[PDB]
Amino acid sequence: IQMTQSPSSLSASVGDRVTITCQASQVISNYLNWYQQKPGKAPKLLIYDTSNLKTGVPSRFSGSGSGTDFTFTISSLQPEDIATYYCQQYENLQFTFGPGTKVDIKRTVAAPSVFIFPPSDEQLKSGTASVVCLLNNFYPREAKVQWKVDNALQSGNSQESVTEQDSKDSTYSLSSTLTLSKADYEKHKVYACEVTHQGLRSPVTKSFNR
Amino acid sequence: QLQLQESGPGLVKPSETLSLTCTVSGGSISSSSYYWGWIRQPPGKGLEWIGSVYYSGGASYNPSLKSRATISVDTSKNQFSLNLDSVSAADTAIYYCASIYGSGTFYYYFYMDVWGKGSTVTVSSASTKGPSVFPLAPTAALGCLVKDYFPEPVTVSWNSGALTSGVHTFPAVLQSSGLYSLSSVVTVPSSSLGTQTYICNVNHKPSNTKVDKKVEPK
Repeated sequence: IQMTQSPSSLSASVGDRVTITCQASQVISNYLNWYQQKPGKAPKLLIYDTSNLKTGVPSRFSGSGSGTDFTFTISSLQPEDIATYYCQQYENLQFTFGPGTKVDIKRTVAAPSVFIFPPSDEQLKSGTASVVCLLNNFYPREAKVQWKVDNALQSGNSQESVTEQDSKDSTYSLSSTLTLSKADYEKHKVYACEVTHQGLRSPVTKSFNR
Repeated sequence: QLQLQESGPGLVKPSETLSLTCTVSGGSISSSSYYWGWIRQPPGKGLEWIGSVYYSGGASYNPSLKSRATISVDTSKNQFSLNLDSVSAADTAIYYCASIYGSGTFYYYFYMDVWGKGSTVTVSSASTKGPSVFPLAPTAALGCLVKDYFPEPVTVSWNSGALTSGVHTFPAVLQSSGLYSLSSVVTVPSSSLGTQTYICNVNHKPSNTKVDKKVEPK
């Protein structure tokens, strides 16, 4: 009928007790389980039969509920508990998973470490050139990067990618790659990427020549 | 300890058929207390249970996929396989095979004990293309550029798995050419630049390509 999981997203600092709710489609008739899926990896169940927890799961994880309403609670949040949590239900010969609850960690505003990499000689020999601008460990996720070739803005020829929040220092990392042909790369000399971040008092820009 | 491992094609053309095989290790598939199932996860979506089978052959499927999916078990080879007919673009997902434990006096109570690694299946008519690795020469940062590969995914290691701290493998991005581009960097102290050597172990299973690029300064 309808299986819901609230909230959809979440953001709480390290050490906070956060509880999540799950609503089954029907009244519970088989074991209700809870799974933890870190970004990239496969799901791993922590709690089975609403309350019981698997051997090896930390004591900070707990769960309770009855009927059609259930809860998932962690006593003290730690940096490697960042994952999308799902609740499982087996009714009418069907395994149905909940929408999931994405939990994030609130961290102190950190400044990014900016690095600019020139294109390798191997790539230039092939006939293309890609210059990368790296933003290491910055919070929050919101950051703006602008490419300036010979002090002139560039648009369209660059695409960026951000990592998922870290499991140790709880920080994101960005990487924007500007791609141009070898002929267009020889036409200019100075290449820079401007980094505009809320934890950065001055827009830091890093450049190189040739 | 139970350990499941998927083995699929990675890329299947549209209107064709998808076939994955999950091999159980550290325990027999012919156990009374276990069901063996398949769950897929589309990009940026939740988990969808495809089906599940018992070691005798008792099949069970999701109503939406029951018209296409057929899961069979092989006791002599200790594995179970999924066959999803008439695959479409909407079936591009990460297919996980899981071990469903069941115990019960009246009826079995289920929870998915062990899970597999996952197979990134891409439904596309485009052909396979292996990657090209370029060094990102340089606390100083260095990395590798894995440009122009299809399809996903690519796994990049560093120093044959020894280097792990401070390594950031960025998610792939699809270029205008229809090919993916990946970047993996690592932050190491500037003093170790001359002494210690650094290599990235790029591996692209869909094309069977393994490249060990040496990253050097200047």
